[PDB]
Amino acid sequence: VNPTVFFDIAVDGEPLGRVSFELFADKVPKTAENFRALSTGEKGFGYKGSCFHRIIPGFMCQGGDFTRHNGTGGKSIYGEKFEDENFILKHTGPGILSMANAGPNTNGSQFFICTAKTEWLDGKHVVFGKVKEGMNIVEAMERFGSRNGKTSKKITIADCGQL
Amino acid sequence: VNPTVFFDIAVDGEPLGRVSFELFADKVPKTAENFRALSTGEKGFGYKGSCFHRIIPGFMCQGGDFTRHNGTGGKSIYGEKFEDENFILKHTGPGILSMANAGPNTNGSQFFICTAKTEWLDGKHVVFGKVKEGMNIVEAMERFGSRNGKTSKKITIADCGQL
Amino acid sequence: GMTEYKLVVVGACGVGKSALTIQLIQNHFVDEYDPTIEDSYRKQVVIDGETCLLDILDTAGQEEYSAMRDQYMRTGEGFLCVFAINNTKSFEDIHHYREQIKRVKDSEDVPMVLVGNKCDLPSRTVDTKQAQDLARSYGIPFIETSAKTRQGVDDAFYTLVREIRKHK
Amino acid sequence: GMTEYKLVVVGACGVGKSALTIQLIQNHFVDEYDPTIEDSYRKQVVIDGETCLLDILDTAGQEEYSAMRDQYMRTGEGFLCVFAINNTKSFEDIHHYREQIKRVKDSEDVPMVLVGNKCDLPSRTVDTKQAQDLARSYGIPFIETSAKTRQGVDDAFYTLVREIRKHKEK
Ligand SMILES: CCn1c(-c2cc(N3CCN(C4CC4)CC3)cnc2[C@H](C)OC)c2c3cc(ccc31)-c1csc(n1)C[C@H](NC(=O)[C@H]1[C@@H]3COC[C@@H]31)C(=O)N1CCC[C@H](N1)C(=O)OCC(C)(C)C2
Ligand SMILES: CCn1c(-c2cc(N3CCN(C4CC4)CC3)cnc2[C@H](C)OC)c2c3cc(ccc31)-c1csc(n1)C[C@H](NC(=O)[C@H]1[C@@H]3COC[C@@H]31)C(=O)N1CCC[C@H](N1)C(=O)OCC(C)(C)C2
Ligand SMILES: Nc1nc2c(ncn2[C@@H]2O[C@H](COP(=O)(O)OP(=O)(O)NP(=O)(O)O)[C@@H](O)[C@H]2O)c(=O)[nH]1
Ligand SMILES: Nc1nc2c(ncn2[C@@H]2O[C@H](COP(=O)(O)OP(=O)(O)NP(=O)(O)O)[C@@H](O)[C@H]2O)c(=O)[nH]1
Ligand SMILES: [Mg+2]
Ligand SMILES: [Mg+2]
Repeated sequence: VNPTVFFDIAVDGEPLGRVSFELFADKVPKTAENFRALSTGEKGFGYKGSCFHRIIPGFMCQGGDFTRHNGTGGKSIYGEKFEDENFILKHTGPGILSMANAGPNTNGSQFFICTAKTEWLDGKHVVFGKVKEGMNIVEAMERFGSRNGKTSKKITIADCGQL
Repeated sequence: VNPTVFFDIAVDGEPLGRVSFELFADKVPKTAENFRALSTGEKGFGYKGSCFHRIIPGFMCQGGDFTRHNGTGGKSIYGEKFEDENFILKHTGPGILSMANAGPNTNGSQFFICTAKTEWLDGKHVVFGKVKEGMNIVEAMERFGSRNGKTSKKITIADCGQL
Repeated sequence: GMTEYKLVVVGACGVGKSALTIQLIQNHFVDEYDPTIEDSYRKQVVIDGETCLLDILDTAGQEEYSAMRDQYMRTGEGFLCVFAINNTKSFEDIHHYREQIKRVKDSEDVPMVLVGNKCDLPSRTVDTKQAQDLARSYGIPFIETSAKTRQGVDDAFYTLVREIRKHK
Repeated sequence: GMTEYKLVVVGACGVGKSALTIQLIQNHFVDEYDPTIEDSYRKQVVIDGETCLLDILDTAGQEEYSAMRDQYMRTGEGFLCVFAINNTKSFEDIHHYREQIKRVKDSEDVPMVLVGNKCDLPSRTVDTKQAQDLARSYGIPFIETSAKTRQGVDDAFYTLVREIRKHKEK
């Protein structure tokens, strides 16, 4: 059975709500395991306390940089970066969970959640999950984004783990 | 005699340097006294710890909101607001120190420092001082401003008083 | 990809331009007065079946900066003209904003919506009737709003999107 | 008031567009990679005894979005065309940026400066004379820069301003 993880989101320290993700371990086991482990913190580091540094209404909410907290960092449980596992799944609509990268085979910990279909990212970013509950939480997060992604409020993963 | 005051300016908590001002008590005694007292804190409240919330390169640096720390607040030693003392002095060039306001006779604690001639403000904002030492610190603060004034790092008055 | 609309909120200082915009974007009400330098907002919405992307410019109504407003008016497709129903002066300024828009755009036919804001306040100096008669003269919708209570906010912006759609 | 100059920094990914802009604005060197969406900056400078306001647009070089450079190219007054002297492809990409600028502005006469960045690096694949010859053929200046050492940073942006002043006949 595919694992499920959760983020508890906070805006400037104030609870917003819980969003849960199904991670498609059946098609991308390596990429899903990295996200799962970073969500539990079991390797001694992970998403807890990190912020969503880039939110662009109409497209996606991007986060996952827990090493530098400025959108340049992050690391995987396999090392700083690891290879593109596969591109079987597509960015078909809101709720899709997919890996940020800086080109081929540069997956770290940064991820983005689609608020719309983003088909031109197919074959360039590894899709590995989907919002299970709390899409409206993600939509509420759009209220604090901007055209170039800078957020007007601090959007944090106040707690996270596996369900 | 015209008193002199100083701000010790910090950037994200890191000390930047000292700016001192001559206050034109010989032309606007009521306005100069207010700024002087808020710089020493002798009335129990003032600029110490407040931030420069609006920096627009090529125009001015604005601060002084110590009651709300969001650009809408501040108060004078005479109450919430006091009248426009006069408009004898003008915004002739860099270094001018003048009062922020929200319409006639709404001076509180908010102030701004010109980094260039802003003659379209003459007759509307009460000029009451000028930078004596540390204009280079004011120029440096422009490094962290933007077109609409939002700052990219937290510029604070770490210390202040009278010389 | 979703269609993009460029809205511009105009009116005198303090009428509630930003409070209306913030209420539409963030479902939040600003009870303090933070006068606007200039702010741009992005929001995705579904209007009359069409998903679209709203680009909203929140402007400053200061008279000294009229020449700068011209650039706002060149790029913008539609204009929310806001006055406050307890502020007769802001109601009289509406004529001037409309004139300026008409001039810069070289056109009598520019998507526009008159907004009487702060309709929650018990004091009132601009009657609904006066603003109706003015809007009717101009040939544009008129909506009374309260950013404090959220009344009419969505109607004002979506009505403007519809006026642009009809215009385009 | 002071004259405002609208400068746009363009070039392939990773050449140092943002590093150069941040050195100009904040006088320090971003050693980490923060790939740009879009960023605008303001700085007042003195150039040839005159104070002027620089408006700098830092752009994304991603090939996926080349068909959307139209907007910022139309409003920019002058363009810093940046390549990295250790990346031949970035040098070859210059041709495409210049042509696209000329097309959008529908002009063969657009203020531009050719910038060869990363000149602190020992692994140069594009020769100075190579780039000089190209700029000569374009009729534009060429400046070698290092965002790491700050070499040529001021010179590149100021030379662009001077180019814009010329094209305006002012
Ligand atoms: C041209 C403007 N412009 C747009 C864009 C585009 C459009 N459409 C394009 C599609 N058309 C459809 C077919 C019709 C219509 C017009 C409209 N309006 C815009 C914006 C708002 O105009 C300002 C974008 C965009 C993106 C970039 C640069 C410029 C961009 C960019 C830089 S780096 C990257 N992209 C990948 C990045 N990598 C890192 O963050 C690295 C950091 C360091 O190492 C780990 C870590 C990454 O993986 N992601 C995870 C995934 C989403 C992605 N970020 C992102 O944010 O894109 C934003 C956006 C808005 C989706 C695209
Ligand atoms: C149209 C854009 N635009 C400009 C402007 C203009 C120009 N020129 C003007 C001159 N032309 C020449 C004749 C040829 C050419 C075009 C160029 N570029 C710009 C900018 C960068 O484009 C965004 C401005 C400006 C100013 C405002 C709104 C919009 C503005 C504004 C809002 S409120 C206020 N102003 C007074 C405010 N009050 C409060 O904050 C209240 C808060 C609550 O109660 C206590 C407290 C206050 O006292 N100050 C302290 C003093 C300077 C002042 N803020 C401020 O920030 O001005 C900024 C700026 C840039 C100097 C002016
Ligand atoms: N009772 C009431 N008060 C309101 C309403 N909308 C805004 N206000 C208050 O009126 C004041 C002005 O609000 P603001 O939205 O900041 O005004 P603006 O019209 O954007 N001003 P500027 O042009 O100077 O940027 C603020 O204190 C705000 O809380 C409303 O619908 N009802
Ligand atoms: N040695 C050296 N490294 C540099 C120099 N300029 C930039 N770099 C490095 O090169 C990498 C890319 O730099 P960046 O400024 O991020 O590039 P861009 O040209 O803005 N890229 P994009 O189009 O993706 O936004 C970063 O690691 C940066 O530190 C330079 O002059 N010398
Ligand atoms: Mg406002
Ligand atoms: Mg960049």
